[PDB]
Order: sequence, then structure tokens, then C-alpha cells
Amino acid sequence: SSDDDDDILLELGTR
Amino acid sequence: SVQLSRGDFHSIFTNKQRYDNPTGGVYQVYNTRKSNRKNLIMISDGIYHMKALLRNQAASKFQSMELQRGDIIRVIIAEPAIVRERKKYVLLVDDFELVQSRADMVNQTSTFLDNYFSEHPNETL
Ligand SMILES: [Zn+2]
Ligand SMILES: [Zn+2]
Ligand SMILES: [Zn+2]
Repeated sequence: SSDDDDDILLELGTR
Repeated sequence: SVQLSRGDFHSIFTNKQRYDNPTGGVYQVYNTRKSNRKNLIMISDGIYHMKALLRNQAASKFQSMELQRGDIIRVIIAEPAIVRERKKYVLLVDDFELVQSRADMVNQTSTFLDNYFSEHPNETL
């Protein structure tokens, strides 16, 4: 529950 | 109790047929986080664990079912993703169904998929 995977969220999520 | 798709995360990222249709796998929720970060979970195939990002109906179902570590799901709509510049692996899950709530953990000490492929740079798609 921290900020280490902000990369995954930023780049991905949108398709 | 229920049979997981053992090792399937390895299949998804080493076999192009599986990569192209990574659905039907039965996985166990390995961890969840306590706003879009809520939707990033860890899942286990019984041998490996990996990160999964829930989107769309899967994100809605995460809320409506109070999805937690130990829950067993079947992924219905998904696509793989590799963040190649960070060597991070993710399964983007757009829909799943609940198989069993709060099942005994199948493998408490699994291998993180990203660590396995860090040592297997030639096998990964
Ligand atoms: Zn941090
Ligand atoms: Zn951190
Ligand atoms: Zn090997």
C-alpha cells in the first residue's frame, strides 16, 4: 500500500 | 480444496498461444493493499506469485466481493503486460469470477514471477 508500483498504474490501466 | 492452474503465470509469459489468450486460469489471491492502487493485487498460481491490476468489471467486483488473501478466482478477461524498462510483469484483469472465498492458502512460499524471469532472460516473451 505504498508508491513503488506507480509505474504500473501510470503506464498501464489505460489500454 | 480446489485446483489452481499451477505454474500458469510461467506459461502466460513463455508460450505465445497462452500470452495471446491468458484466460481461464484459477489463481489464489496472495495479497491486497489497504486511490487506483487499491486495484493492484498479488495473485498466486500455486508455484509463482505475480501482480495483477484489476480494471473495469474486475475492479467493481473487487469492491462488491471484499476480495481478500485466500480467495480463489478464475480470470475471464485479461491481457499480459511487461514493463520492459523496469522488468515488471503484470496481468491486467478486466473480469473474473469468484470460485471460493477464504480457501486455505495453497502455497504460502511461492516464487515472485519477476525474480524468476530476472534469472531467465531468454525464456520470457
Ligand atoms: Zn515509497
Ligand atoms: Zn516503497
Ligand atoms: Zn530454469
